[PDB]
Amino acid sequence: ATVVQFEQPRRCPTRPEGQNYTEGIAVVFKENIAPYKFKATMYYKDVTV
Amino acid sequence: TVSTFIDLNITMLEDHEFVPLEVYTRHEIKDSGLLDYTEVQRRNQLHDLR
Ligand SMILES: *[C@@H]1O[C@H](CO)[C@@H](O[C@@H]2O[C@H](CO)[C@@H](O)[C@H](O)[C@H]2NC(C)=O)[C@H](O)[C@H]1NC(C)=O
Ligand SMILES: *[C@@H]1O[C@H](CO)[C@@H](O[C@@H]2O[C@H](CO)[C@@H](O)[C@H](O)[C@H]2NC(C)=O)[C@H](O)[C@H]1NC(C)=O
Repeated sequence: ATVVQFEQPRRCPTRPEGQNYTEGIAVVFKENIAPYKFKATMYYKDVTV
Repeated sequence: TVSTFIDLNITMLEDHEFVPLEVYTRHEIKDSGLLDYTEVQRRNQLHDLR
């Protein structure tokens, strides 16, 4: 009357193929907060009485 | 030779060093202001001795 069976093998997950990476050289720039700086010369005369 | 074993490959996670990184240093921030009040004062208080 009562009859059972063994379970058969299963499909195991495939190992994912994986990511591909591009080799490159990179230079990262940011916002400039430094003021523009340039040298100048002042000419004036102090006066007093 | 045939094998009854099932393979498994475990490689340890390699070491990795973190170098210090700053987007802006505090000297650049102090230089961000168009006029550092202290330096202006020190320059302008030398007129008689100069
Ligand atoms: C990175 O390159 C490999 C090269 O083999 C890609 O392999 C592909 O694998 C998928 C499975 O998702 C297949 O559909 C493609 O036919 C394979 N292509 C080739 C040329 O073998 C891999 O998929 C690529 N990266 C990603 C994220 O898929
Ligand atoms: C066991 O460890 C890794 C897979 O996790 C494999 O080692 C790397 O294999 C790649 C090619 O897939 C080589 O370019 C590297 O030199 C290997 N070493 C490292 C540290 O990446 C290794 O092949 C695996 N074992 C088998 C039998 O495939």
